[PDB]
Amino acid sequence: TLGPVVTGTSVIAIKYKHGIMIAADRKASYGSYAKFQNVERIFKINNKTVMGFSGELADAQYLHELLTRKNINNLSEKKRKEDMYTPQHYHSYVSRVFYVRKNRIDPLFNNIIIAGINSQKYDNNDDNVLLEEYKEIHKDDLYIGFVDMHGTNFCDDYITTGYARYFALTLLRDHYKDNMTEEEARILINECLRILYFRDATSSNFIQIVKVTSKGVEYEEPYI
Amino acid sequence: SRTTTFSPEGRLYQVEYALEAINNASITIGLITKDGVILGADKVFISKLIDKANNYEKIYKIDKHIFCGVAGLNADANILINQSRLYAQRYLYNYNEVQPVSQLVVQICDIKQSYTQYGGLRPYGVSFLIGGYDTKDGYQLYHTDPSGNYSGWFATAIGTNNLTASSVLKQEWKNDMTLEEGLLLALKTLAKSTDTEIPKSEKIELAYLTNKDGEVYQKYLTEKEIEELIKLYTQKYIKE
Amino acid sequence: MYRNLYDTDNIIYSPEGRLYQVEYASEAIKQGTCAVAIKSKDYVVVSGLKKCISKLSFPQEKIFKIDDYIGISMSGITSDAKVLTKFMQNECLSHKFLYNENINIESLVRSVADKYQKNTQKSSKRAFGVGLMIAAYHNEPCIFETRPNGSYFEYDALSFGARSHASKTYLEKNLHLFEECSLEELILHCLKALKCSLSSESELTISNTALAVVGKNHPWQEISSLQLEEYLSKVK
Amino acid sequence: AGYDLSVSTFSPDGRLYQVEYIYKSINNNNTALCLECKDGIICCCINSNMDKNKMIKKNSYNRIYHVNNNIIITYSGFDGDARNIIDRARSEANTYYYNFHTNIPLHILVNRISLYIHAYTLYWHMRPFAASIIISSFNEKDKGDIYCIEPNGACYKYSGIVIGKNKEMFKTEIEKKDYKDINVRDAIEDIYKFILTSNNLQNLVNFSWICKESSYEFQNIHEEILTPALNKA
Amino acid sequence: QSMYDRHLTIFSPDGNLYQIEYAIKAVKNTNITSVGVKGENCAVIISQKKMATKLLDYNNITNIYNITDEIGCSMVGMPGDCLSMVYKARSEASEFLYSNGYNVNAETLCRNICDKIQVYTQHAYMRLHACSGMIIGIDENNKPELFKFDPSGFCAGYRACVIGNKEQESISVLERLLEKRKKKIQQETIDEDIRNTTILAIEALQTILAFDLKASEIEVAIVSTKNRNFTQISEKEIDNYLTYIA
Amino acid sequence: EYDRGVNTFSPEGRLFQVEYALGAIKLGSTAVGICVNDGVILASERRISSTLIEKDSVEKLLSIDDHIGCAMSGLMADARTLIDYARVECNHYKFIYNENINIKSCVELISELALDFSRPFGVALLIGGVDKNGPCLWYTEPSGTNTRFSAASIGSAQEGAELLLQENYKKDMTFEQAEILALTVLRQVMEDKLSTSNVEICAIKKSDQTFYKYNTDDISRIIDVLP
Amino acid sequence: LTTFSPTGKLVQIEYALNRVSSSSPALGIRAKNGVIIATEKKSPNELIEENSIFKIQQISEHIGIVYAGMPGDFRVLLKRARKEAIRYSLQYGSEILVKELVKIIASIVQEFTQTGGVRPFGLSLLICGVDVYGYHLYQIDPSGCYFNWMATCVGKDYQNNMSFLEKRYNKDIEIEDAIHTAILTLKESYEGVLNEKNIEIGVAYDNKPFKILTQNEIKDYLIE
Amino acid sequence: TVFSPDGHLLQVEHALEAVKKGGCAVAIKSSNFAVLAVEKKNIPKLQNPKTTEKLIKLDEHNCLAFAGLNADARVLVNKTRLECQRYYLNMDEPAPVDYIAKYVAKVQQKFTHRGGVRPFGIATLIAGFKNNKEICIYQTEPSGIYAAWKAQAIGKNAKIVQEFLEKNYQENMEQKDCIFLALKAIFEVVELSSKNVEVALLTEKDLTFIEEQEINSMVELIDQERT
Repeated sequence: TLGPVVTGTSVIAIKYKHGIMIAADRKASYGSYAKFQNVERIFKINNKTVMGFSGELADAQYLHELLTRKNINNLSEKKRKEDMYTPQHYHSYVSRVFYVRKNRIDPLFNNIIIAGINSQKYDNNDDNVLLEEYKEIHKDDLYIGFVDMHGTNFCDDYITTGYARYFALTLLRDHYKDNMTEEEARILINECLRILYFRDATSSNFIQIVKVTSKGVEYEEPYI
Repeated sequence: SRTTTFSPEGRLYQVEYALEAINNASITIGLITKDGVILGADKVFISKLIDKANNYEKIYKIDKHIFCGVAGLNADANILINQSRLYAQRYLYNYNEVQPVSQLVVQICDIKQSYTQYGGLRPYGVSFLIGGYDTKDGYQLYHTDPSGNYSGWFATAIGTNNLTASSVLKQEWKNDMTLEEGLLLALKTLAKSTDTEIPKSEKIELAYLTNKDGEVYQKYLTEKEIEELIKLYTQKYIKE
Repeated sequence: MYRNLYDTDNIIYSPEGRLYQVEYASEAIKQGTCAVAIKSKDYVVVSGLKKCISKLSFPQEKIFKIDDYIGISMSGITSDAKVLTKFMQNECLSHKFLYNENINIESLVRSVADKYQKNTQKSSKRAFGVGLMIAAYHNEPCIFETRPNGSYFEYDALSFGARSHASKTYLEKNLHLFEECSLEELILHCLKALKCSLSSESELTISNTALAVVGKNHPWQEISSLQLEEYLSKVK
Repeated sequence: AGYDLSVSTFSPDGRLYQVEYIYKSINNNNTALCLECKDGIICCCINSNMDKNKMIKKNSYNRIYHVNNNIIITYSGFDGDARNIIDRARSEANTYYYNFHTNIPLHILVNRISLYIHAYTLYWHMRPFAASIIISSFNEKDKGDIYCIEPNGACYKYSGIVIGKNKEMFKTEIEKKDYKDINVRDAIEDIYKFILTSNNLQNLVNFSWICKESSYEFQNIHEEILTPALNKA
Repeated sequence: QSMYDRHLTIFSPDGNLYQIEYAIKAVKNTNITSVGVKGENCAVIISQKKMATKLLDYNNITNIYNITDEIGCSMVGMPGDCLSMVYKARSEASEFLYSNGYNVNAETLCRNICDKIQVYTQHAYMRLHACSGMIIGIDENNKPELFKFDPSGFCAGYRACVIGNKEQESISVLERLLEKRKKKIQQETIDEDIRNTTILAIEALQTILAFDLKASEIEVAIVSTKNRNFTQISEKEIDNYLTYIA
Repeated sequence: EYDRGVNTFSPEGRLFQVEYALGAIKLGSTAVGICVNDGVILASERRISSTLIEKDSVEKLLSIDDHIGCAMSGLMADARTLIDYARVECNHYKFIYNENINIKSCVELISELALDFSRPFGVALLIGGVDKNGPCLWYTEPSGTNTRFSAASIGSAQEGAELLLQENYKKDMTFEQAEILALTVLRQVMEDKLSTSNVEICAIKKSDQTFYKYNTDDISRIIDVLP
Repeated sequence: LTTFSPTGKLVQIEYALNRVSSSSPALGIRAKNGVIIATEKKSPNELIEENSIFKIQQISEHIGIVYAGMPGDFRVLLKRARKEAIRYSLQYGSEILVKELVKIIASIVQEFTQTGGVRPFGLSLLICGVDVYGYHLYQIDPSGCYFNWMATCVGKDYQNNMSFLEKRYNKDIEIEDAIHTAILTLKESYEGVLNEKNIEIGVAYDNKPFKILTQNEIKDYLIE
Repeated sequence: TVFSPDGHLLQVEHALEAVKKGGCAVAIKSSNFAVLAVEKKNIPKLQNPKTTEKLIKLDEHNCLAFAGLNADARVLVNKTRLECQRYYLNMDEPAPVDYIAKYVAKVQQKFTHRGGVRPFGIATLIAGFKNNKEICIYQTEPSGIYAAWKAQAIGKNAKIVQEFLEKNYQENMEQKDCIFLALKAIFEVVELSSKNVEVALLTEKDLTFIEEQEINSMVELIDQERT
């Protein structure tokens, strides 16, 4: 492709004790205006890992389909619960897809964030592809990776892509604590995306919050 | 077996049968004169319903100064003529001059040699008397075989009854031969090879080059050879 | 019309229903030397017997290495076994380069068994007559093996063609290896299989029986040329 | 006069030999079974190869494969050649998922798998496949359907079918009870009774059922439901 | 003895391709027949619904395959070869649209199929496709067209033809059945060809197969004008036409 | 009798086209190589029966590189093709990695070229060198079996030289110790006299790590010790 | 792979010539104002419509062809014949000459003899048509050679069928007079005495475009 | 091309025997020149130059007189003359005789190892110059083997002519003396016809033929030497 014709906003991934918190709005701007305001960006890729976008939304299907396909292929060879593709594998594979595109000139403008649980100590050896209490993780079994369009890849404790890198990350680099509660994490993002409502020209409401816990991949939809 | 395999005697099989396959084909006569090379032919008559006046399939044209008299499989002959016409024209396109026949038979025997060496295909059951005129060494007359071992000559009689017709040219041929005397010389060997005394004239065809600084290369009509046939009656250059 | 028509081609089938060309390859692995592996609860030991062709010669290697936690032991012809080793080495090393996790064992043998399959339907290429023996440990130590036709069997003990019947019978009545967590009793139990299944009146283990272990905190450590003859090649 | 050598040679009688021998090849291998139920499609696979190894793991030699969460596939014959068809089956689903963003339906997958098996029969150099494939599924609205793919195409819809070394034996046992409207939880106990008729008390029969209103997706054998086997009645 | 019928591209001393000749016997050995007949502004194909020689769902087994929504066809012979021939026809008829805009003609479809069939004959690439079929369909000229193709190259086309194992015991019957409508009454065309041709078509199948011809073991299709869809006639209409023999 | 195909097996589990070449290597000139603790010494005959030959154009001990020398047997026209291939990959290895190739890594690639599935190469070699880890001597076959030998022999008379080395090889033998030993086995199986022209020994010392062909002058001082 | 023989003759070609020696008789006769062709259409029944199965096809507006062998091969050689009548018509704006056309089809038939693993064509052609150099009637042999005939037959039993033409043919015959000498060479030659619109006849029709004579048109000549 | 059950090659030994039914050709080395010799036959009063059937050039300093299949030399020479000129284009030096012979031998070897290709039924001999001012006459067989010589002969009954050359071969000869030795090799064609033997004197890096005039002055002396 050439030129970010249908861009996207920025997502925020923060980890805590019960799981991974992610958030994204539903605005898909056509450059200078809000063409689509009800699109999804937080994509479910497994029963334990998800991935978000930024950048051109059109160059995400060439990455979403090339990723959800690998999940079904891995699910068809699930001879043990430990054979599930860990988030370390998906993040390293996505970086390889961007690196082979970087060798050419077309880079497929995106700044994919991959988050998930990098462990197998919580029984989920049964997959429900087509649709009680939480647990406490040791902060090392929670993988959150970032991938730039240039192929830059790493992993940390809190990642924020796109245009919120200059806004969200600043408020979040000093306010982030270890083993935050569930109400602490959602109140941290709620006060964070508010800053991204009066400054980002391409952002909106409909914060599709998605949490990845030791029991599934939930979905919620506030409006601030 | 296939052409790729050899034989314990050292010879081959497919190229040996092709050498015999041309022995069951019509005869052709080659002859170098002091004016230009001439050729002979034998139109095999399956019936009297052929055109017999406009065409003949024993002598073809390669270029404006190179022409051959084919003898063998008439079907496989058309491929090499369609292959030699390209080499006679690709040389002009690459060097802006006519191609010498010595550089043409080498270019055409290699296409036969390439078939009796690999590919696992049958060889070319064809052999022809190809002659022409060149500025390097005058008139020439070469002769190819299905194996590719070409060789220059003065007179050759391949086809059927070669050994008998070639012996006629061992004595009756002379170093100095005019165009009219050469035609009468090649007319008798073309007739006595078929165990006859006179050609029916609804038979054999002749061609001649005789470069008059422009390489005229005229062919013969059924009426033009009548005068040649009549001259054989009076002056008989007999079997011997 | 039988006994000689349906025998030399990898395409034709017998009227009974047996691919007799591939069936010769399964028997071709029986002409090789013996090998045996023991799957404990957390360790896997592979005992391989080399073959000194001459007094001046050196015993050719039997147990190989693929990765840190993956090591195979061929039993058959050295021509095709070396080709499968390079295919298994370039495959597992590519997995540690394209991604960062180690390669799954069953997902590796599925690629190796597929290599046998690709060399079974084509008329030109023949079948690899070699009995592979993949021993590895990722999360639970598993032992896989192949045949000329594509197969996998999560075995617990095996044997390979020399005196396999005398060795299979020893392992059939020795199923306490799962609780023999002590590595010392495991390697003595594995070496006892060869000692009770060697040829008649031959040298027991005169430093010519390759041994390799792999486990939890153990990579594919080849048993050194000194740790086996001190007490392991001296108990019997 | 020996006309059954290659696959491209037609017999003078009119039959196609060298492909009929494959039926005699799958008749000596282990069997597989499946049947329609009013709650799902229970499958079955007996591995009658106990008298020679006795060292393999209990639940290792599995012959139940699925292209995705709602279509199961089993083998009957050469286990090595069937791996190549599953690779062509999963790739067919993934190619259909890229171009159409949906799960591949059953009546379009079976017609594409049968073409793949039949395509190797036509060649003069590639040997034909030696594995009969059972493809089944169970829709939520519509009931299930089992497609049987044998060598040399011939995709046929069934309602219960057995292929292996006792296809002329178990076929008479299925027509007795109308399995079209019973259950899955009772048929599993009836299936284990059939195997005892035709050869020991061993757990070498691994099998799963696609639907028990368990999200209508392919489950596992669920050992706890398999252990109370009625070993006497 | 070891005669000259081993390969497919090798002629016999008398000059007969025996690999093709044996392939036609494969269709005659499947004991599955089918009748096709074209009348005025219509044409029909009558199947037989039989397994190519318990619990088999009989609605699935058939011998009728629509290539397009306008051109339908039948298939006989080996079940493996007939299925691949439809795919080598559906991918060809649809290719005509992408390469020429218009819908493919019924006569052009059969000649394009025979072109690919003839290629496999002169070359020893693959085995012959032991199948046959009756390509049906109307054209732009508002005329019905029927075409039959053997395992070798053939674009014969018939106003009424039988394909299957009984082609040597049906020409004497189809000629009389066609004569029972051509040189007979022939009053008009009230667009009731179904009651005129299909009734004089199912009657032809009953004269070939000595059974009672159960309605749940036969399915027909019409491509007549005003319909143009190669619609498989429902079961209730099939059983209704079977009682018209009285 | 199964001999049509090249890749056909046997009911006894054996190859056929490879086994035909197993007897073809027993017709070339004899050779013998000894791997001692200080280096590797090779030896061969020189069938130059016709005196019209140049005597230098025909050689039995070519060089894979400056650190690896080898022998030849069987089809001399096919032996040069494998040596030319070994001279490429060993030199190609020096261009990639700055160190010299290991014989264990070189003999494994000289054997994979004898796995063309053309026809198998009917040639057996005696590749030796002092690459690393001291000196090593390997002996390959057309079947692909690469067995490291301490002292072996290939040729038409390789049977007699086999038992001779078993009764003469000692681990503590130096260069001059084995140099006489590399000729006493040649003195036994020889239809001529061990002159200064029929023998073409060469050795690779561990010090300089390079091979040096023993010329006509140097071999005269070794063939006259009378073992 | 149709190799040679010790006698010096192709055996597969000789076998191919037997196939054209046992098919329907094709017959072409040239005249001084056009060329005519004829073929005994063996009607097996009344089911085969005559307008579908034919033995006289066209190559251009002035070239007519006749088949004499394997009916399945009556189309593949036609497709490459019309293709050569187009490749010559694209470059050269005029019409394709018969000698230029027959030398290409003879080269196509030739390549199906020397190529390995192929089968020679089981048919004999009869190319006829108006040319700027008069009229022509060529005959292509499965071996690959071609003859410049004047009046010939290639079907079954042509050794005696040509005997009618060797004694009932003159060099100057009109096209209308040659029709009855051609029908006599079909009806009075062998069985098929019930010649009632069961013979296809094409003519050059005195330099006009190629005309396929209809059944009722031939009926005017079938009365004698 | 496959092996034999004992170890030979039925496709090579047949081809090696195919060169025995061909015109003889003898070469002889000297100090700073190398005269060649060949014996052909032609039909009288026809075939004037025999299109220079033997003594083919490859460069300004590399003659070549093959023996065997006359038609199979064109493909061998054209695949050689191209390589003789291609070497001059990549190394800027006229191709030495050591490289041409190593190329012709690799051409024939590349034809027997591959499958579905008939071997080159032609045995040759190349006489040229090395890089230094030297002359080494090579000789290649259809099997692929090659070796230098001081004199060599190939063709019909080459053993009886090579045996004679093994006895009276002096070390260094004169230009006329070296010709007389090559002209004493008419032990293949009876009556020693002057219209049958063809010799060329390759000297000072410039090939030239030998006129029939001086041939009669040397071919007649042999008849007056047997008594």
